[PDB]
Amino acid sequence: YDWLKTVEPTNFLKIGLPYQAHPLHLQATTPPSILEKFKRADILLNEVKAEMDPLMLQPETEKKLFQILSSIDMFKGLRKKVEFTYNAQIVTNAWLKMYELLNTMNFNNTSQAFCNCELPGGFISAINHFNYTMMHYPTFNWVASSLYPSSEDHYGLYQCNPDNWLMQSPLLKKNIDYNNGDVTIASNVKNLALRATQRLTPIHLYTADGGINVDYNKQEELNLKLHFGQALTGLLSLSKGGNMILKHYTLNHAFTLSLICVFSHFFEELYITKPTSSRPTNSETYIVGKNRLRLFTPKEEQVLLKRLEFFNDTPLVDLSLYQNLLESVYFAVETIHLKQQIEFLNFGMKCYRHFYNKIKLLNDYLAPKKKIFQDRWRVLNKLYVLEKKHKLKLCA
Amino acid sequence: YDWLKTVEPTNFLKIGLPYQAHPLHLQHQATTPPSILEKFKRADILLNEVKAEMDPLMLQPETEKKLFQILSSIDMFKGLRKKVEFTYNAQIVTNAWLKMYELLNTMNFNNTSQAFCNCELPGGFISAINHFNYTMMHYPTFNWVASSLYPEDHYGLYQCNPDNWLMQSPLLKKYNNGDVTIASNVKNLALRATQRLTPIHLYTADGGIYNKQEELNLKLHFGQALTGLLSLSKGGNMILKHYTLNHAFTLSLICVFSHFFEELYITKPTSSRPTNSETYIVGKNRLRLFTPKEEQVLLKRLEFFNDTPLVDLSLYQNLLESVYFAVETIHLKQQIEFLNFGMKCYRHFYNKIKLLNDYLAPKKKIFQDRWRVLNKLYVLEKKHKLKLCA
Ligand SMILES: Nc1ncnc2c1ncn2[C@@H]1O[C@H](CSCC[C@H](N)C(=O)O)[C@@H](O)[C@H]1O
Repeated sequence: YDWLKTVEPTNFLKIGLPYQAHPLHLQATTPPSILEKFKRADILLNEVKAEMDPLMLQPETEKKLFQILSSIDMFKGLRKKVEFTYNAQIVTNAWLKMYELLNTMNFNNTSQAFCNCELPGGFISAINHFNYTMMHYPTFNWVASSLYPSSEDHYGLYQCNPDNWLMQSPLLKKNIDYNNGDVTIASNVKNLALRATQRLTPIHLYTADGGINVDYNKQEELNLKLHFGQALTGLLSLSKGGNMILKHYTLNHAFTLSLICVFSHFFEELYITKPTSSRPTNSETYIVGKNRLRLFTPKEEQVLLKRLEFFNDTPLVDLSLYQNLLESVYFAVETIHLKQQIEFLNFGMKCYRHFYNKIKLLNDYLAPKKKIFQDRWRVLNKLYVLEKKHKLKLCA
Repeated sequence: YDWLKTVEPTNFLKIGLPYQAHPLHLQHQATTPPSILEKFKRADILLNEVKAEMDPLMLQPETEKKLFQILSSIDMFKGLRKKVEFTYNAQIVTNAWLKMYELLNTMNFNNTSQAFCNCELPGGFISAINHFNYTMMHYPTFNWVASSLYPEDHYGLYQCNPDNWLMQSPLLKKYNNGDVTIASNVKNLALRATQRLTPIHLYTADGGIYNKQEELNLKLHFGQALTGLLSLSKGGNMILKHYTLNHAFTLSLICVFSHFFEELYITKPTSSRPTNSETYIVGKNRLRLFTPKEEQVLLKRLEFFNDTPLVDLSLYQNLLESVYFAVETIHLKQQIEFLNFGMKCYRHFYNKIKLLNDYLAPKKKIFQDRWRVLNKLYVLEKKHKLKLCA
């Protein structure tokens, strides 16, 4: 009915965080009152997220819920087009997300990528595709890692490029320095960053796209350690003047807020971002630091690695020293999560309610709206055919 | 905090349903549901979405406690029970008392004097009716029979009136334990009611065992319904407690009701908590009794119970529309707004409970003074008190 066509196209949400003049002290203390706003956001957003619980109780309705949520992905058809028409590889939704990030973030240099938690490899491939067709980089050097458990590389990007991947297979289990890619493990983060700086100087682009897979309303808290080792891997490897793209989620926990406060001292610009192709129904955010200003001191490295090693929830910094910054993160929360995500979660519920058994009919009603959003994406993020000689080597 | 200072009393919600002239045909065969059942499915999905919004607070008992404090803070009638109890010598002033009393004061029953109150313990419904009959109706004597799944009898109303109660203690397993999900007990209860009390002008049923609350209760509410319908005399009235009214069985049962009463309502008394889905189906002026077959078909329906509609729902479009409007008014609009309101109170006051109570106390008194003005109360004389053993 009406609601289905009035859908507004979404914007690349990009919220700058103000630069923090004072030096960094990793020390928590009496939290600033703004933390209360964030907890209200988290309660509210979990409330709206909790609305899909009844649907989760039976695998029948769960399946139909995710069909509906896939039906309101406004960009899925764009992936097939971009592959077929422009020779893009590994055109997952992450490819779209990375390519959109690279166009609108205007990075100074993306010619040397370390992509962490990358397993399929959309980010690498988008970076590759961007660097050749848009940045006209003579060559592209990259390294990647992903969690290789001793228990996936859907496109063969890992196995067809063993030199470019920094974790080790389960055949190297029992090695004293076995690095399975798990960035929740402090020694793996040291080793990964050491290994990257070795195959790659300088590293201009760090990306980290990891997420625990589980319950939906503890998602940020369940990922704090992963996302903290993601960040640490990047801050140990990224060169000065380098750039960082980290996948996050809701940003309401003090720890997350404190880690952003940490990020605030290392980059000249720092954005919380939500590409349009980042599914507005989820809480996923990408934290983007442009122009790394300086590297860790040996003390900062020690402390943060010790935190990752013996992890806990507590703020990394005194959060009341960053009132300005939390106000802008809160704006980002309000824009990305309390406004956009809640509306698109509500819209998704309304789609489930009215179409849970009429999936075909829902995709028929949205198809023109989908094309409008993919058209506008194609206008904003110019695409160019990638030359065979600059494809990635794929084994699948 | 304007959204606290413009809070206004709720209104008695009352949605008339159309009586069906067409002859009742109890269904033998499953049938293709009418498309309006989909809109009831959507109301159920939505109402469960908003209910689900409290799940995250449910997981950790620390925030669970705060949530129930918050829902207590927003219960606008919280102190009314005790005010009613002292001021007017009212008995068993549970919330069921207020609800039945409000029901009696709004629905303008032709007669409330020969009561069968089923699934009734501790006895607020009987008490409200006793209170209303003696202070408001002035019947010479009020005769009533009651039943309830054998105890809990928190006021000794059952212990002290063995003549009036139609279920039996476990020492009589020989037997009717007052479980209205058992067809034989339902028929038996009705017989017992019609023998101990002739005639029966008022039947009430207050039984209830969250996504499936309605569905978990279908059998119970069917038995409730059958017990009344098998014993409610002609011209008599019925008050049935329900919940969400979205399952096709429920709707089909309302359909059955529509053949037997001159008027038929879905109601949400203000003293029924606006945050829960509780409804009261009210039939006024029973026009006819079951035929023998209708009794056999319906009781057999309860004996080997399933979901399937009692009637062809597609022959009740009009009624079904009026029910939807009831669901729209009570559940999708009122109840969802009040749950939302509770969640908004939780977020802003989960740590400021005393403050929220301060904000709402003046409103709580205006709401309660309003209920007292709308449902006038008079002191109940001692010689008309029910006899209580506790
Ligand atoms: N603790 C951990 N350390 C490192 N990688 C992890 C991890 N837990 C999960 N991962 C990996 O992180 C990845 C996140 S999904 C990566 C998506 C990628 N941008 C794309 O091409 O689509 C998964 O492959 C998962 O196996």
